[PDB]
Amino acid sequence: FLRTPTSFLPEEDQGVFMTTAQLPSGATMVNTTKVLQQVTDYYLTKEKDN
Amino acid sequence: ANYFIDRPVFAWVLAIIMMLAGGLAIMNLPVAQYPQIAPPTITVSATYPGADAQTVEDSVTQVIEQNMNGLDGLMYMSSTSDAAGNASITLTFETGTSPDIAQVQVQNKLQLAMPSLPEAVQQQGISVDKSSSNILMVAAFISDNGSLNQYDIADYVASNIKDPLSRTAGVGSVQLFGSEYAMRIWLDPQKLNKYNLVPSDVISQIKVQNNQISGGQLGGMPQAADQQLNASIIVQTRLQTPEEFGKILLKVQQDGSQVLLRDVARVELGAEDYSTVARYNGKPAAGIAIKLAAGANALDTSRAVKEELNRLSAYFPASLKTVYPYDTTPFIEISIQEVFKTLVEAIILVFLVMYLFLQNFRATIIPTIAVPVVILGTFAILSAVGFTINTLTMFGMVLAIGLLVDDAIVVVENVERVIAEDKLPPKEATHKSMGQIQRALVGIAVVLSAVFMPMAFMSGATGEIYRQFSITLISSMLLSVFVAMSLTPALCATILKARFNTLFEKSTQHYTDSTRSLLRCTGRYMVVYLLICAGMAVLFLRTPTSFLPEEDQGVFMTTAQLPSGATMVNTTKVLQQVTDYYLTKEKDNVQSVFTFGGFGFSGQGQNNGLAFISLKPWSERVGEENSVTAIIQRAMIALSSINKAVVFPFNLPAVAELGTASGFDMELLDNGNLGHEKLTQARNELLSLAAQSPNQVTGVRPNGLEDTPMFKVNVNAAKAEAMGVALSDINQTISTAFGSSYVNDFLNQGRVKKVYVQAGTPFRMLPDNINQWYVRNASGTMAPLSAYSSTEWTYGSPRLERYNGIPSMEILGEAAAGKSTGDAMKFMADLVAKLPAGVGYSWTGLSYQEALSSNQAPALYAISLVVVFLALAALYESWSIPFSVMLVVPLGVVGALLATDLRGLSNDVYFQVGLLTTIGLSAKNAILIVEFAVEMMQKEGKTPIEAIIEAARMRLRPILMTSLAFILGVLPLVISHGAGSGAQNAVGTGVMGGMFAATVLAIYFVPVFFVVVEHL
Amino acid sequence: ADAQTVEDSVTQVIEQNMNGLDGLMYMSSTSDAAGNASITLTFETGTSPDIAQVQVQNKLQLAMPSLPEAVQQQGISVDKSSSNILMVAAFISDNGSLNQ
Amino acid sequence: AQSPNQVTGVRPNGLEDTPMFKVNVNAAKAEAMGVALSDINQTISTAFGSSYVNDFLNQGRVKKVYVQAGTPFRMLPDNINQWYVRNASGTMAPLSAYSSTEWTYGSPRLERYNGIPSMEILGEAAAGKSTGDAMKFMADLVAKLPAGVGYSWTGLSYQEALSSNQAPALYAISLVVVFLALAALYESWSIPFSVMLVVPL
Ligand SMILES: CCCCCCCCCCCCCCCCCCCC(=O)O[C@H](COC(=O)CCCCCCCCCCCCCC)COP(=O)(O)OCCN
Ligand SMILES: CCNc1cc2oc3c/c(=[NH+]\CC)c(C)cc-3c(-c3ccccc3C(=O)OCC)c2cc1C
Repeated sequence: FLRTPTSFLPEEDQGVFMTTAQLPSGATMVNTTKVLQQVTDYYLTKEKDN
Repeated sequence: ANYFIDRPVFAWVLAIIMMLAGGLAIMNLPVAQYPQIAPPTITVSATYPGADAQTVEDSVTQVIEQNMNGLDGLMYMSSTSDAAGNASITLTFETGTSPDIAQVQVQNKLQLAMPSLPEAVQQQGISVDKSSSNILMVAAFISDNGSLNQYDIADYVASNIKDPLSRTAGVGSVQLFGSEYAMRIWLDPQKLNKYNLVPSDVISQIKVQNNQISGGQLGGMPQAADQQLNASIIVQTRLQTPEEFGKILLKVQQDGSQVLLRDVARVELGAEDYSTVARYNGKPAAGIAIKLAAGANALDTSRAVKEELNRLSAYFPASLKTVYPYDTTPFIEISIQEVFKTLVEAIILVFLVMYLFLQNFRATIIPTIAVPVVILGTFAILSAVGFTINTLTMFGMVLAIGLLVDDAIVVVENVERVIAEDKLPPKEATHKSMGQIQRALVGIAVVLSAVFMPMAFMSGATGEIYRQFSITLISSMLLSVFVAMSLTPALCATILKARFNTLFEKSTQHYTDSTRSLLRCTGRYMVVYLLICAGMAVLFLRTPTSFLPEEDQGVFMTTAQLPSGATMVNTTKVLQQVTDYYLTKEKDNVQSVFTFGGFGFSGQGQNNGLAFISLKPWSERVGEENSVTAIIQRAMIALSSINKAVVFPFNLPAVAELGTASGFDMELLDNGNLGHEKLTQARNELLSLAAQSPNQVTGVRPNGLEDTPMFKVNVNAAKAEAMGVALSDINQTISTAFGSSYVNDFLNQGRVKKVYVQAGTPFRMLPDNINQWYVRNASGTMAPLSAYSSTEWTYGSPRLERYNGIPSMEILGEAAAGKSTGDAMKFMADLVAKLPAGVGYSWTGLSYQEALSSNQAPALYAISLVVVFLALAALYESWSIPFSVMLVVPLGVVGALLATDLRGLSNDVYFQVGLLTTIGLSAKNAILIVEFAVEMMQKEGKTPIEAIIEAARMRLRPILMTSLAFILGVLPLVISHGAGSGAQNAVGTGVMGGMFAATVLAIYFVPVFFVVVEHL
Repeated sequence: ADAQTVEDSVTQVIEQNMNGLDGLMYMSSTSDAAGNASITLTFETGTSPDIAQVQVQNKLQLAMPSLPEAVQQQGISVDKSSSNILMVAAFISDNGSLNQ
Repeated sequence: AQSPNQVTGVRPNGLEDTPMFKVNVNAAKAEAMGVALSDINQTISTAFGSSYVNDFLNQGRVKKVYVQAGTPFRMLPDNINQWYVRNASGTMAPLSAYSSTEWTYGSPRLERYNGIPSMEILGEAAAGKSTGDAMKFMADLVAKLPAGVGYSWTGLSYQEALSSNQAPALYAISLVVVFLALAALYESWSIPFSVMLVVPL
């Protein structure tokens, strides 16, 4: 009992997850839009089966 | 029931469950000095800087009052307008109204009516607050020698202490006594005239230059393509230091020189409100009152608050010391200590009584462990029901202790007697004894529940106190009955085994032979009963009625009132005299004096002053010559040589809700359409019409201020407009010069403070100063204000009052030596009817309750008597037998009344609850005797006389044991003369004088009453 | 307004007044460079959200006068709803006639 | 970051410091030449920020009206040189005359927790380790930080800590309750003692 690890509630597969893109300070929306487009392209191309 | 005898382990498990539940409840149960007794009230406060009383009443108070409708449960509302620019509306709601709901309703109404108020009032902000006055501590902060003035300490507290507090567990609110910092700009009329300037120009330049400008963003959206830069733009920020305010540019002259604010004014970090001088033992000070939370532990909260203040004391700048006037934690500790000591003493006395009468250690063992189980279970029941721990609940527990002692004693005594005779083993003897007294126990439980019920179902402030008492008593009695039917029989079946003696035997023989051969002439004793009942009338006619005895709280209050129009110099001198007296001729008793000059109880003004005097702990002041009452009695004589003042000391009420139970409060409404002068003429007809008959009313005085001279400036609009000077400019100049002008906010060390503009002191002191101010024409030429204005002296009220939207006067007075409150109220009514037609009266504060819940206690007690008779009839299976039991209660009440009159006490809530406890216990004894007689009549075929004689002879011993234990258990309450001795004396007197007479009369009167009722 | 300007004028001013609440567990607070103040008070489990909102809006009026006139005009939203998105519904154009 | 076997993906939930543009307006020179400081501030605020003016009707709905400079005129620090302020006599003067510009630094987001400055840090536990081990490791790491900084658990971590703290008291209370129930049900103190010896099994 002393050596077993503790937790609160197990993780689940809820069918949805999130991605955060944080650009260097002072960046404009052009670069943020390009980065988010890269994220969208990766998710829709390399993971189109899921 | 009876089957718990065969299962001792079940009874032990139930007892352990009760003990665990009681411990868990004690671990987490709110504690406080008193519960919520006062009805919920909501206070609405508005500030109009520089406004008069009439101006405030016209602009703010009436507008707020006209929108205070549609509030659920509102009882009444009273409004006050001061000459300092303060409007205060207090709305008192019905008991049981949720304070948060009422506060949000009042806030919504006021906040809808907000646009109708003047912009000066709106800028300050109108504050709506819940008022409970449940102060836990009042911590004051003082400067050692001279390092910090009052405003420095007040600002440091408000900015570095109030926020660390109010987040401590248990703290619900913190209120500050003092004013924080502000940027004071003192104008100079000569310098303003030199540069052709007016206060309006200064205010406008401060608004423009002490401003926050939102620059925007370089880049920002929408943005061009290939945009790679995005930053915030900073244009201007609010000023922070007095030097920055002094460098504000007002104008640039044709020469080219710059005119700055410092060139026309003095900029200084001053105070927002200068109208209060707070001193602690002659040193500048600032205080905070912590008002606790709901469901919080007063002891733990106090410990945490002291720990946090000690931790913050390392961050104090220099010579800043914390002192703690008015700490209520010691009283709550004392109450619990007294309860625990009483329980232990009762247990020891029970042990002595049983091993003086029964002479068996195993017999004495049972109650010693039975009583604490019921005590802990009562704590658990109190927690489950949703009650807290205060003085009233603990007092109810103290009485409950004797209530449980009775049940334990009778159960063990009956088991022991059935063991002693009939040669029965303990188990079957316990079975027989429990079979003899089960129905009696149930009937006693029902009778006591019906007796204690009426106190629960009361209305007003008294209802809550009586509810605490009755709930504690009922829970304790029901749990004691359950324990006596479940755990005590099992202990008797298990633990028990198969000079004074001769004296007690002879006493029993004498008593039983007298009772048997005392039926020769009973009617004489019957008329003796009549005489006794006559006593319970005559005594009841001579009881001085009170509500709650005043206790040695260790603090009291002295009010100093200068005559009229007196500046704060005279008030400060008078309060210095008061504190010097209290610290130089009462240094052995008096520890500290906290003086507030400029603030009183009849309104804020420069001729009012208050003083809070704190006393040394009871362990250091011993004797009657060092008591609170004697101290204030000597202070009354000493603080009367102070001329040009009405210095008057008195004591804090036991509960801040109410005091002066003989006194009364009334609002003399003007009604009709008569003005203030006619109303004050009617009030002057009063205070003389009532003074003409001292035999009923004594201290009829008004709770308000009287008319004072005022300065009137009449501005000639025609001349000003013809010369080219706008009337608005003149009005703004006068208002800003003599009253303050709040401009905007600035940042002091990251905190938002106000900025004020006003004239310097030597320019706003005398009427001639009005001649020093200039106003500018449309062409730019300055001309004196004396050219268009004339000055005059008028008279006007410095404080105006309204009641339910109608002007009032608030006449408060007192009753005679003995005349009752109802007669005083019914005299003041129809004394008002002699006033000029138009006026009327209303009762507020306490009298309102006494005019709304009057014919309730007799109805409740009649219902209780009917229920008790019905329960007795159901138990005895007869309609005449219960009379012999119901005709014994007056014997219980008479002795307590006699003892209370002999000691010289009053009729307090403690006396009433002790009277009820004694009545219930005597009724229990009579019930047991009559039940035994009824059993020996139903079986064994015996006449009523012999049955009642044998029942009395059998039950003499348990009655003696219970009476001795109860009388000796409350004896230390009589002899206690230290801290908190008022309630202790009341309960000791009532119980000791009631129980002895009750048992003495009952043991002899039950047989004759039974025989007489059976005959008829 | 900038982040510091908001944090001083609005955020701290509002935050000083949220003390006397019944079952408060903890309070977070945020000031943004877009001109946003986002005070967030988490109360104990079992507390009535209606009573908590009533108390919060009661104590917000004690700091409302100290707020600027550009923040008092926009209004102060006191929401008792959850802080986590339950469902997101998006709307698009089939051929592309409508812009964003 | 140098302990990937215990915590992975530790990141701050905030924004880093950014450069800021500061415009210093010469009130003395502005008043000497005639223009008002209030007009200068209003012009800058409207041009580079915005100015909500009024409400209007669009397709039967009330919407807002905004006034702002065009996109080309609020992009670069040099754009301030293109704006003019009217003198009290009607003559327009450039805004760059009575003004200077500089670059400073500032935080774009300020966070406070329980009334004091704070920074929110999110993280995850490494493979094999659980959330409790990650929380313990992060507490140990915070214990090695410069004096004056502390840490708190909020959100899911608060509930996790509360549960892990309060479990054993619940175990003991349940054991006592079941012992007492057995003793009451079977009138003997030997059956509960013989039965409670099997709980460890
Ligand atoms: C076998 C053993 C028994 C012997 C035989 C049976 C004899 C039983 C006789 C019946 C006695 C019943 C007495 C309890 C109910 C009446 C007392 C409270 C009534 C009352 O005034 O109502 C409210 C107060 O009650 C409250 O504050 C709510 C709770 C108060 C209930 C009193 C506590 C009972 C404790 C007994 C349980 C344990 C006994 C068995 C183990 C007031 O109205 P409000 O609430 O609006 O006032 C405003 C505050 N909110
Ligand atoms: C150190 C002595 N102990 C006390 C000192 C006090 O000083 C006070 C000074 C004040 N002005 C300073 C600018 C104001 C406005 C209220 C004060 C109260 C007070 C607060 C709430 C409700 C009623 C009162 C109250 O005055 O009644 C007396 C119990 C007060 C109360 C106590 C116990």
